[PDB]
Amino acid sequence: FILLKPVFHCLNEILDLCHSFCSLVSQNLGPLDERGAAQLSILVKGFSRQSSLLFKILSNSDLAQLLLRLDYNKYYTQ
Amino acid sequence: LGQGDFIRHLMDLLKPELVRPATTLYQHNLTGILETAVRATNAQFDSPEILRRLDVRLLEDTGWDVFSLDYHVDGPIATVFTRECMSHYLRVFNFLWRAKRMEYILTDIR
Amino acid sequence: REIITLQLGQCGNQIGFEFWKQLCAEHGISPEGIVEEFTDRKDVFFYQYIPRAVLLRVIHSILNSPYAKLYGNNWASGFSQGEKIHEDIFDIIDREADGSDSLEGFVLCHSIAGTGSGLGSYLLERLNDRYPKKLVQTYSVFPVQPYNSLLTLKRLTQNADCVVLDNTALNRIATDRLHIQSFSQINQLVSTIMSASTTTLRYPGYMNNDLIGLIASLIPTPRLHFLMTGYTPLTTVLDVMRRLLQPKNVMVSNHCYIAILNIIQGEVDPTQVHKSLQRIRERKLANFIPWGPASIQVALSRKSPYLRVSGLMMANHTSISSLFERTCRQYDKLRKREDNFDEMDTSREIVQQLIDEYHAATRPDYIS
Amino acid sequence: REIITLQLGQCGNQIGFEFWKQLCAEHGISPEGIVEEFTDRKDVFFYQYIPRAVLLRVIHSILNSPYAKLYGNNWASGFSQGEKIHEDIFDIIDREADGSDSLEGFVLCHSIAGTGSGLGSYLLERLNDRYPKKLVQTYSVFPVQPYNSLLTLKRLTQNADCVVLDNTALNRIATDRLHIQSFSQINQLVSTIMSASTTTLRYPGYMNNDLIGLIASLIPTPRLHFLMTGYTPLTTVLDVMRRLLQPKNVMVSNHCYIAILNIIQGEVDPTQVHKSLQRIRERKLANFIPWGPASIQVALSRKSPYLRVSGLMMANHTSISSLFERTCRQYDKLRKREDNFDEMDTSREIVQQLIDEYHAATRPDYIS
Repeated sequence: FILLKPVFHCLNEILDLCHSFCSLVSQNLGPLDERGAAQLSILVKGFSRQSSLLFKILSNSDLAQLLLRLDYNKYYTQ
Repeated sequence: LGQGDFIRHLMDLLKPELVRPATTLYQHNLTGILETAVRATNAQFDSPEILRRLDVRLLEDTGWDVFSLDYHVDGPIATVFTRECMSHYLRVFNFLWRAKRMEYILTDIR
Repeated sequence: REIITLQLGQCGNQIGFEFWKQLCAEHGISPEGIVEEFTDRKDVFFYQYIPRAVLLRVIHSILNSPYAKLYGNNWASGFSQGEKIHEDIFDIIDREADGSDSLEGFVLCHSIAGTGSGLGSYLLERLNDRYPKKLVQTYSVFPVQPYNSLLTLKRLTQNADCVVLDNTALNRIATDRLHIQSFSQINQLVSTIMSASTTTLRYPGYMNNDLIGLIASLIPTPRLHFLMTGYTPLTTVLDVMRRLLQPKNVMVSNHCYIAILNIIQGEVDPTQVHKSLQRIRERKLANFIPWGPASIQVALSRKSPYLRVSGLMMANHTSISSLFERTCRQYDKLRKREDNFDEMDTSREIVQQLIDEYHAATRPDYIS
Repeated sequence: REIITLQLGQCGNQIGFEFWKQLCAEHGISPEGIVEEFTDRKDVFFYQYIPRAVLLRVIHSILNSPYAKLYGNNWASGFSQGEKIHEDIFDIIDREADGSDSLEGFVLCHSIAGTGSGLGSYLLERLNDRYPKKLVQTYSVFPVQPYNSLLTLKRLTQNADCVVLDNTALNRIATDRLHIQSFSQINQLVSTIMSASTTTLRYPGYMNNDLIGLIASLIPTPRLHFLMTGYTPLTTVLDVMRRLLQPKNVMVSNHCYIAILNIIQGEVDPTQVHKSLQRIRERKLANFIPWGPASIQVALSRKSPYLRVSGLMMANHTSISSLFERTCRQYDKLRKREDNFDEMDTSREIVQQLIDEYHAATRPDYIS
């Protein structure tokens, strides 16, 4: 999917997304109170949006991929 | 539908899916079901080449109105079918699909 | 879909063993359950190859035969002993049903004449209670004998979802055109019918690819579930279709048909089939029910290359009620000649309902 | 990133010695701890060769083996002695830590039955105290006996960040497929189980290059940190995955899986692997949680050329809660059959919590 622009420009957003989240958990050792929770709910509104956004994209080669993510039909409930 | 043994199992597996409306239907899910049928029935003992072309297509309601097989063919053999036999087989496949679910309904009632 | 076969009593095991011997040869499967080198659907009956069989003294004759690599006389005693081993024999079936991909039915091969009569009636009640969505087709065989004959008839009229083969018509055909005068010689004739009865479930055909397809076509009402067989060659399709309607071939010792199924296992011409049915309608060789629209069905098939024109007829004839009166009448003669003995008259009561059900089926107002 | 092993008690020291036997023979390392002439990255389990083992009567048997160059019964009796020699053994761990480049985890091999039960309980607490940054995986073994087992659970439920091996189920595999009626024989399967459990760590691959790379997929929440194992070879990928999920092969004595891992040590063609999952998912042969999105993990490897396709499966099944009940059920019988006796009572509470967490996990609304 390196040449397929739409998927490569959507998963890319998922890539740097985890950098922010993983840093958020590592940049402290206490509960998410000092505007961390305020920053936490920011990404889920975009991530889960980016999550189901990808879901419509796959609905030739994606059959081998979407099968693994959909083994428990969880995205079917999304 | 000249096989009969394979279409029997294929109508038992698509039952839980096609009852839902077409909006929640996505092609990438049904292929795993079709591949399961070709493995269970007697159609497994078959030439691997012709099995490479047999797939699904989604006509564009309910799941029993947009499902149909395609069997695309390209290359030299495509000069015998010429995009019109494939526009006629699908015109036939609907009448053989309806007259096949109208029977498995009537053997379920019985 | 799959089908697990059950064999009960001495009659079941033999005609079952001859059934598997005929089928293992039809396919390219050597007696030691190994495929020989030398397109036919063999997953319904064989498990990847091993037959899906559940056998129930005669067993030793099977274990000593070259096919070893392939696996009282009172009805009350037969019913009692099944109650004691209920969990034992139901443990080999459960795994046989579960281990199966998607179970479809339970073919039963038994004779109503001693333990297979009782133990057969017992499993028939437990099967329906355990699974209500599983078809139970029984290849019963007709022969204190009058008692046990009708007792199972009580169970076969409410439990079994669907083929009679009476030894009297087997003896007559044996002496007529086979010159036997022997159990091992009549079994060659019944197994030829069984392997031909399911000739539309071993080969991928246009229609009748499921066991519920053969059943729901003939049986119009769940009470009228007794069928008879016809098998001529012991040439055009008109010759076969005419010879099957001769009562000299029907294996049964006003009256009319309800639905007929013809099985042609040859290489016959596929366009002349409609021509034969047309001449059948003109000469009027068969009469049907007056109430509901009934037709005759004919299906072609392909013989195995490893293993000529044949033909089989499956029909639901109202004349089958005559056989029941013979069993019914003999009982009353024994009831005047000798804990509560109330199970018999209940069976006697329910079988009389079927007989009246048949005689009312041949009237122009069978409905209600 | 190196991982050191710890062996306690009779069972632990016996299987670990054999665990190395299978491991050193898997590589070209002669019993005298030197490479034989005769690719395989050996940094995780060997130092330059010497294994990173820490062992604690039986040592005489090991020192008398050709491998001389390769280096109470109550829970209270075990825990008491461990505190006394605390600083003695922790010298060994410390000197082995800094001698390692980057220590990652602490494999522990012991039986919960007697000195290993208490000493392991003492270790896990102290190990978490000094080292809070180290994973702790344990190869615990299941069988006054019940009291020792329940006390270990209280420690294993909160300390060990990550397998179960029950002898009763293992012994049943012996009489069926090995016909032993012996510890030295049932242990052989453990070595095959243990060695295959960590195959992807020693052979260089794309992923699964660390213990964290394996377990992190299975355990979703720090409360559900228990696994069970499966091993088929006792030949396509579909042949393997089918034979794994059969209940006759797993090493255990509604309910559904949480995550599944598959270890393939053969040379199978990797183009069909995604096909087997398709057919397997369609067969819907195994059930899963409805709350959390997860899948089935499959990973390839290569068999040791110095030694045909094998396969092992790692499972986190909620049915393991049943085993705990038996221990708790027995203990409650003991509490009514006979310095404060409150530590056992607190553990009794905390083990009951885990049973609820599994039971609650099979619900559509386990979360919150």
